[PDB]
Amino acid sequence: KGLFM
Amino acid sequence: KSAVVLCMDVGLAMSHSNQGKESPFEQAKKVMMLFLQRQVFAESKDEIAVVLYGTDTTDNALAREDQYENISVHRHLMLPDFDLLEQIENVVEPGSVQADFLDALIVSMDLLQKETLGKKYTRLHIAVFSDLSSPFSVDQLEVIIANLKKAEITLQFFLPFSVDGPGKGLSDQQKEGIEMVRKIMFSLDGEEGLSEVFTFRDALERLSIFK
Repeated sequence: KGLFM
Repeated sequence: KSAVVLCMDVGLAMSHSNQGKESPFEQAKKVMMLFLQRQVFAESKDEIAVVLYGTDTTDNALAREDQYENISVHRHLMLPDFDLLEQIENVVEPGSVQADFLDALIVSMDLLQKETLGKKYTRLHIAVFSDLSSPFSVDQLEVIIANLKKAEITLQFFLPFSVDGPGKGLSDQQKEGIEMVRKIMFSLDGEEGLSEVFTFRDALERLSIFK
């Protein structure tokens, strides 16, 4: 999620 | 497309290097750079803003008198580009002050609210990078949490330590910051929220795909 999306 | 704010602590304590090792500032910058590099390489449609707190200057829409000082919008919401990479890599430096983290979060939310107006985004996201070494006012948490949920903004925290072995000599302020991070993330998404708090080292390993 987020920056690892 | 998504909208993401990188909300980076550049305050004085971020510049401290343990025995010449990499400072929290340099570690956080490396994570931001790996993220931005992947976004640009992939030609992702997500728009990225960058808010810095702890800057010697003040530049944000909320700043008035002595409010929201030493918080600066480095990059408004738009596609990331090679200019941004050069600026983060070689221009952004540590400030000589500290700023209030929760005020920086408010600035970041206000920026997202204003600059997504009349546009369609799948997600709104804020990623915070800090060592939690400086004070903040705990009272304003209720309004922030309520506004985050109403706006459906999700959060991630990136720190030089875990929010859960040998102790790391954390100050009382850092321990208070840990409790605040856990309170916010738990309110936002229960136990899964706590798993959205990462160390710089873990994030670098996940994001370091170019070698």
